[PDB]
Amino acid sequence: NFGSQTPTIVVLKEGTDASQGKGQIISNINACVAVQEALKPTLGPLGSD
Amino acid sequence: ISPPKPDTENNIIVNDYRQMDKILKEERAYLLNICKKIKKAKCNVLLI
Amino acid sequence: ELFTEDRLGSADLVEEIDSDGSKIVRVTGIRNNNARPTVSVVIRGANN
Amino acid sequence: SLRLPQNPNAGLFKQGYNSYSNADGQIIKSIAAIRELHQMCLTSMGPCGRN
Amino acid sequence: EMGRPFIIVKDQGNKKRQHGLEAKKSHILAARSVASIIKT
Amino acid sequence: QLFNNSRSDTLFLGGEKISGDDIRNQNVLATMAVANVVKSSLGPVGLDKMLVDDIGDFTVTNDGATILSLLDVQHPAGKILVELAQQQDREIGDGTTSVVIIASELLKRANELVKNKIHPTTIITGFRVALREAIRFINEVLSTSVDTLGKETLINIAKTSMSSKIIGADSDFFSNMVVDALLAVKTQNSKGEIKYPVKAVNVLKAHGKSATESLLVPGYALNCTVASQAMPKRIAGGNVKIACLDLNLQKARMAMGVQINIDDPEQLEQIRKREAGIVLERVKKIIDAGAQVVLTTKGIDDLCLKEFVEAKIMGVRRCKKEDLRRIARATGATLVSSMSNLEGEETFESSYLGLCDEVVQAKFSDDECILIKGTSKHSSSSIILRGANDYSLDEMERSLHDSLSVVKRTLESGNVVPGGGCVEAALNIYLDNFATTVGSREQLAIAEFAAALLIIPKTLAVNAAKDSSELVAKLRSYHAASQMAKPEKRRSYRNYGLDLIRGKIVDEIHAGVLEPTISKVKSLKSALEACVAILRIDTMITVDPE
Amino acid sequence: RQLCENAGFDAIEILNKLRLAHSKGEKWYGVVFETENIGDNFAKFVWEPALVKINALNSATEATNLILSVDETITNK
Ligand SMILES: Nc1ncnc2c1ncn2[C@@H]1O[C@H](COP(=O)(O)OP(=O)(O)O)[C@@H](O)[C@H]1O
Ligand SMILES: [Mg+2]
Repeated sequence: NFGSQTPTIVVLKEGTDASQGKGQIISNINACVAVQEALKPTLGPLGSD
Repeated sequence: ISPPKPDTENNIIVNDYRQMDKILKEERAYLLNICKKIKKAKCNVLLI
Repeated sequence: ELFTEDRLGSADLVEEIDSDGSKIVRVTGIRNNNARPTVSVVIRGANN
Repeated sequence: SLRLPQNPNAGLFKQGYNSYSNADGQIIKSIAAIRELHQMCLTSMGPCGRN
Repeated sequence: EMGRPFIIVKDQGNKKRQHGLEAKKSHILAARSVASIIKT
Repeated sequence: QLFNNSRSDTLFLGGEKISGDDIRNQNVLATMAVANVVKSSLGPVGLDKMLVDDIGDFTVTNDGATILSLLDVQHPAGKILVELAQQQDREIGDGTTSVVIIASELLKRANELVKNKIHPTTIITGFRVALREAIRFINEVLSTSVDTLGKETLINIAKTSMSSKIIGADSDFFSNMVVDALLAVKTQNSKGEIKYPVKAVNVLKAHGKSATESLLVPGYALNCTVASQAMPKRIAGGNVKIACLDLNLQKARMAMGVQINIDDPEQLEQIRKREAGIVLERVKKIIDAGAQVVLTTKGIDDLCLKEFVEAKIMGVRRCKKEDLRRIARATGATLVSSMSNLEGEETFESSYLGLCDEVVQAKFSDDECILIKGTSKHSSSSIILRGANDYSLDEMERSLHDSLSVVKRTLESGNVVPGGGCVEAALNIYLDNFATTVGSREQLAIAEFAAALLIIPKTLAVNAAKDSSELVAKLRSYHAASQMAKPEKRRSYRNYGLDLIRGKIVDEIHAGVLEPTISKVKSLKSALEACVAILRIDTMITVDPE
Repeated sequence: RQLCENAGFDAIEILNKLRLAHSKGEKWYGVVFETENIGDNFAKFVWEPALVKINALNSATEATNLILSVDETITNK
């Protein structure tokens, strides 16, 4: 009423990441599999550094 | 296969209304007698 | 004027099939039996 | 016609201040604003709740 | 990626990696670049 | 995945260089990234989607044929699945959503075989021996479609193609519509081979009552407006003659590069008259023939409209080329590109005209359509779809267009098989016993090939928001006993699948869902040929544009 | 699995030999890198304590179960 715009009230702050859907927990698993790939060939005596 | 003309550009004039009847008939006649020779030679498939 | 029957070939079947969208013209057999024949093979595939 | 008068007597308050009355379905929006984070609480109540 | 910013380590775009055979050729040729300085 | 690799270390390429298992992982995520939008659209429990063009325009689509074509992907490994969706729409016309999911999972499940130091040449060989063993098993388990005395081998076929659409609930009404449409537009070719031209029926974008009250036209419906408003709209009486012309009927100039030149100004008006008269001499002989309805591809000038209004002839301009061939084919006329004969004279014969019983122009929500019904020589058909708006009818247009292709194949090939993931679950039990026989490294390739085929019945339960393992375990139990059936019918525990609306395993023959076997054949080969194309790539070389 | 892949040996021939040979290889059955074969580890005098194994499974089971009970991700700013 005090303004012609009447902005819609967002729940969270601007810039907050996305939310529920399909692939949220899968991204966390793929993030762990990504870090797990770096430590993968370092296993055993015949590994690498 | 086209109406009669050389490869270069030409000019056709019409001095009388009766000339158009001969032009429209003779243009298809040049296509007609080609089809007659194709029918005389019994050529069933053409590649252009 | 030089169009005649001696210069034409022959074939048993000339058709154009539509095999699931792919349109192709095919000729079957040549009765001329020249000295050196030719080879033609179509290549089909799922992807280009 | 090209532009509205853009809410006259709006200089009573600052430009940043905004009013939100019960009309225009805004109380429904406040219920919908609760519904955003309330559904986050659905997955988090009980022994099978998710952190 | 799935549209979201897939970042793991801080300063993701700055640092690089190298593996396989190309990582070895960078090592041996780097030694040959220093060996040519010392060989003469 | 982790970080970007070194850019041309002692290689001197203008573009990017990458190698190893990183790009092989990127191809898996690339095929999975484009397959996630296709996951939720599979099966009757799947939901539709909408694609916005950033101009306000949007279109609702369920099938992945045109969705992936609209989604402009820049990664070339994903383009093969984009073209695979377009390829499957051309030949089969159904199952575009399934080949993308099957091809993606075959690459995803084979990704574990890559890091086992199994070569891709050995993996595809194990997949190919599983393929030809699966095709023979499909050729053993299928069935011909004369099948039974009642039809309903065509009423049930439409339900499978009509499922997972907005009008899937109205499939009981539209099932009789599609079977009555394609049986009317049959033809004869190759000395006894019957063909069914898809898209020959006219799908009109009408608005009005509902999809349930869509009236099936017993004949072809032309979608075009009348030239003049003072013409007669309705033409009754039997034996209505149809004239199909294509020559240029409006007043046109002389030959393409000639110049009219005359010295005597007396004949300047006469040459103007005969140019206006020579076009009316063609209209004069059509009136002598007595053609009530005339259709023209090109325009119609006002000099010709006065003769049709006077003689009560229905002249319609702005027809298209592909339509008039079906009008002449249905009404019995022949396509006339020009009026001439082997002789030098110019005339028009009555044999060129068609025949139909009734022609009526109808208007419904700003859509004028000429309803031509009662073709004597050969029957025709058209479907007037009715819905909310044009963008909702585009889904119905694709729903009907896919239904014609499925009903086309079950008549061309009577062999069919049940839906609900029956054959996808049956091949797993057949290939597990075959995987142990071959012995060496191809056991894992044949085994993981079978595990990838189970994704079709699993996705039906995941999208249903129900417990999936119980349905898969029960479907696994019945199919497990099918191989050990112990023949002596009492060969039960076969031809069963999932029932999602109730959540039980029942007989698909009684439920009334079937699919032709040829769709399963071409989908498996095209899915595996796409899998062969992605697995064999080792290193990418992306050259930037100059 | 990965212990033999780094050695350059094929994993299928190894993993098929481990499963079908546990009857006579009751407990001390494992991989041997020297002879390029599989045999008893008690004769090779390779030993390792058990505390690495218990804390590995407990930490790994606690790690996977931590985020498996998570279906959200909130990142302010
Ligand atoms: N009523 C139904 N009950 C069980 N399964 C069904 C039913 N309708 C369709 N399906 C399954 O859905 C799969 C694909 O359906 P399809 O009609 O191709 O979907 P779309 O039209 O989106 O391509 C088929 O393999 C079939 O087994
Ligand atoms: Mg379908």
